[PDB]
Amino acid sequence: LYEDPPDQKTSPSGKPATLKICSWNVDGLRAWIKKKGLDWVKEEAPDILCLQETKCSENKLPAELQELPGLSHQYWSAPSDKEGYSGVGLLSRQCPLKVSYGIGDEEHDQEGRVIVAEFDSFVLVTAYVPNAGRGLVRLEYRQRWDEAFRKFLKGLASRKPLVLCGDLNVAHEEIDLRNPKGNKKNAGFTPQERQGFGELLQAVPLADSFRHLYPNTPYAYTFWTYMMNARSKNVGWRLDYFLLSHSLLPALCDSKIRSKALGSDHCPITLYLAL
Ligand SMILES: [Mg+2]
Repeated sequence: LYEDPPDQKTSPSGKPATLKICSWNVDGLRAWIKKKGLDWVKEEAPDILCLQETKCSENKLPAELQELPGLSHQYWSAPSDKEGYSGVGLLSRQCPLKVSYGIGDEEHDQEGRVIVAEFDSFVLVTAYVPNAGRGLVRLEYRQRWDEAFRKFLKGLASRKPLVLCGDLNVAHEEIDLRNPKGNKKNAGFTPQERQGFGELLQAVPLADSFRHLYPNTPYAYTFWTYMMNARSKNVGWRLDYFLLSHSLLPALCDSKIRSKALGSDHCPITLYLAL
């Protein structure tokens, strides 16, 4: 149902891509490593790799990671005492000017969900947004997270062009999932989460890189439940995004969905910028 087109490696002005960013919700760093996740990273060779749902504390990291050639500057965030839950990682070829953790709000900074890495010409944010939960029991909290995260990113974008990547835990529009009808009362497709995502795009402001380039392309998903043969049937959701400041749109080469890369219940996404 979906074939990601070939990589467009030049900006519209003809400038070659100089920066390749890869984002991937790994569904547990060790589970991902066993399913050959690293091998794929080596073939992809990104300049920056953002990982979500590492489920790993910084003191219990797999030794195979620090070894990664060309991704030697590594930063991790996990819940302090809570093992096997949430966790994000940012691995970079080049050293960032500054790395920070969280969104500057105590209530929202306890689950190791955000890493901010400032570079010379942009700020990179990687996030694992909180799921609205089974039966939507964490939806009110999710709406408070949405508001604090929008405010935080608006503050960052005012200082430097912003690239936000990661698992944002929302399929924005009906085109973003296989079954919009059956999912309006489920986490990831509630009107509340959809509205929050629309407000993030308008308030920062940010542009959805994949949708900017491919506005009518259906069946392009980044997550399929491990249950009910969803990935073989392409019953998926586009939960993973690259969101860019409008000033970075002339640097945008391509925004890829690496549908065939195995290793997780999510597939990786890749961004090419001519910075
Ligand atoms: Mg998971």
